Amino acid sequence: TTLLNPYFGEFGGMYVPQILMPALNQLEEAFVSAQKDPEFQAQFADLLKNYAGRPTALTKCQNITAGTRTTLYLKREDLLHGGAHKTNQVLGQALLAKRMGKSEIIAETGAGQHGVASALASALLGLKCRIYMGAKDVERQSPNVFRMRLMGAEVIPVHSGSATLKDACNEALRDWSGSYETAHYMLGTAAGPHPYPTIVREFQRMIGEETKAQILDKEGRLPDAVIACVGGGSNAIGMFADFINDTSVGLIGVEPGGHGIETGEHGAPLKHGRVGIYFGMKAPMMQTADGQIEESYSISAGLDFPSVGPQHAYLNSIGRADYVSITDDEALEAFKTLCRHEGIIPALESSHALAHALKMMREQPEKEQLLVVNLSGRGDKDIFTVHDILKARG
Amino acid sequence: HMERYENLFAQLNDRREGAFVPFVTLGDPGIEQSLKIIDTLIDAGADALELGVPFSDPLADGPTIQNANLRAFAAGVTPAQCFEMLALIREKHPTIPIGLLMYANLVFNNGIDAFYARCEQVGVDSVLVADVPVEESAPFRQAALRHNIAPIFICPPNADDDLLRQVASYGRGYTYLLSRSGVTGAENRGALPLHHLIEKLKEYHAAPALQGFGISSPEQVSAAVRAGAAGAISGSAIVKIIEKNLASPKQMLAELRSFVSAMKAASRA
Ligand SMILES: Cc1ncc(COP(=O)(O)O)c(CN[C@@H](CO)C(=O)O)c1O
Ligand SMILES: O=P(O)(O)OC[C@H](O)CO
Ligand SMILES: [Cl-]
Ligand SMILES: [Cl-]
Ligand SMILES: [Cs+]
Repeated sequence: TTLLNPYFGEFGGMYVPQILMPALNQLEEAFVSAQKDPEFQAQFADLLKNYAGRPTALTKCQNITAGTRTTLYLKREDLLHGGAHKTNQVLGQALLAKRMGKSEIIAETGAGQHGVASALASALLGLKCRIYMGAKDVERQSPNVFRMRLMGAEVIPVHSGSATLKDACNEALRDWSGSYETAHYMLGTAAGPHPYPTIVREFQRMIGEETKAQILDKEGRLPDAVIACVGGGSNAIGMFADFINDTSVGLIGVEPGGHGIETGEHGAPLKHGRVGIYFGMKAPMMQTADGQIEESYSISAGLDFPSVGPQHAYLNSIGRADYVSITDDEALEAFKTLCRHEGIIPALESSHALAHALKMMREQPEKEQLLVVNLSGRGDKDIFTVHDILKARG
Repeated sequence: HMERYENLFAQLNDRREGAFVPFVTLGDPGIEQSLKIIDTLIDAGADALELGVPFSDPLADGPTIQNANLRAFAAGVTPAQCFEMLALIREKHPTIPIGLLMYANLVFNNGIDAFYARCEQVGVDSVLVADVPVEESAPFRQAALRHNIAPIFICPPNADDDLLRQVASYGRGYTYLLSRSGVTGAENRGALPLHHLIEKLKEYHAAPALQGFGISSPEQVSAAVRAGAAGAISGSAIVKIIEKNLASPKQMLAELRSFVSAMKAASRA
């Protein structure tokens, strides 16, 4: 038994080996306790403001919407220390580790963004951090690996399986099963086994809370829709959370379309996958007809999770939130468009959310609509990838 | 409902024997070579079998079994082919208990209830789902009981009382007693006086306890029986012999025979 419901409808659960259940039940009690602790909240709030840079800006985009009736605001999580929203929840998770007496930190990473945030959080709070990463990702994210190593972290390449993110996720839980008495597994998205989807949501929910306050201030009304890209669901549920009971506000999550849903080479399990059991949860998954878990594809290395957070799958099923996809070419174009017209270089991840907002604007240019896009990260890490693409053409 | 576990333990009791149960991955390093590896194991003295179905993300297995899945995956092995193998094995050995080591998604993939019906159709005796804890087991054990399959539950070394009474009441066939923490591997051995766990398992009328993980020496099979367990499971040790003798099929079976002969001999009165 748990203190909190591990399920969002039919989705979620705690599908881990029996040996890891005490580790999970310990993590849940620490969370419920820390959530009632004002001195935990004070410490959390202080690291967010004075170390991470919160509150982040809410930038209006007059240029990009000119000639239409759309008003577009960007939630500037790209200005957060570390360059992405990942920093928010690692600071809370690392405080949770110390509250439990834990000394070490386990982390998985694909794009390297979660690994960098885990490293910086560990350096700040005096925790020994080891990071697992697929060997194919390590070779492709040598900048982020070097940053992680610069910040004192051990980067362990995983050659198991397909040597990508799902295999690093496996190696972290393997590590955790024997080391949980001293180490804390700092899961990097709003997925995995309970209590992680609840914990990661509550540690990212300041994104939406600030957006609500900042939009009531600037516009005097709630947005018509908030739009966020969805890898595992961390940044999207962080934005959605404070709006779920404002039923007039649309919740739009964007999954990577890859080369196209028709081509099979995408990463949109919520809408174009099949429910399975993996990574300790019941959730939609990219899987073979046999039940083997395959890889996502996206131009965006951060949207490479083969599944999705269970609360998103739940919110989809009750019709509260909507989920679309955006192809690689659509994201690259939105990337280009924000660079030339607002002087902001977005992450290829967040470029998917922006690309759908541009589509809502362009397909119906006379529609009066107040849109907010969650800019989950800055795109300085992607200029090399964008360069090689348009060098291969024009 | 056959009672292949219930009977094996009664017979072993009357011979005051212990059970030795080897584990292998199905189709490692190939269907035909795997079929005659299992035949060598049963012939060398194995009392029961636990067989793994290759899965892409074996989050409970250490490197040795991880390699076994990839060797199997390089051979074209599928869950469908594995069930044709299980049917052949049962057609050759009617009395030996056959248990499956499953990961949840392979069971849930096209209906939990249909997976357990297939096991009964092929003669499988028990199923342990590695990533389904007792707290999430209800649809699995209910489907298993409806098809005369015994649901196997891991009793970890850190177990408290509520778990042990759950494992005792929900499980059938045998109880998987974990030797240590962590994942699979002959490398790490190191029991944790399971003596008391085995007693309250017996006090709670649980199914006979087999100790597994890290069992790689005959002295461990002897020690386990003396502690109160009904026998020992050894997986990576078997898998390591296969992995070492890949280019020597006839010597692979030869050492496989000599290992099982040793562990089984450590188990008798
Ligand atoms: C900038 C940015 N925006 C969005 C995402 C997607 O994560 P989310 O969908 O859980 O919010 C990521 C993922 N980055 C993860 C997944 O690989 C990592 O381990 O690095 C990201 O780096
Ligand atoms: O490899 P072992 O001996 O540590 O035990 C794990 C088995 O392969 C599965 O029960
Ligand atoms: Cl600020
Ligand atoms: Cl406008
Ligand atoms: Cs995804």
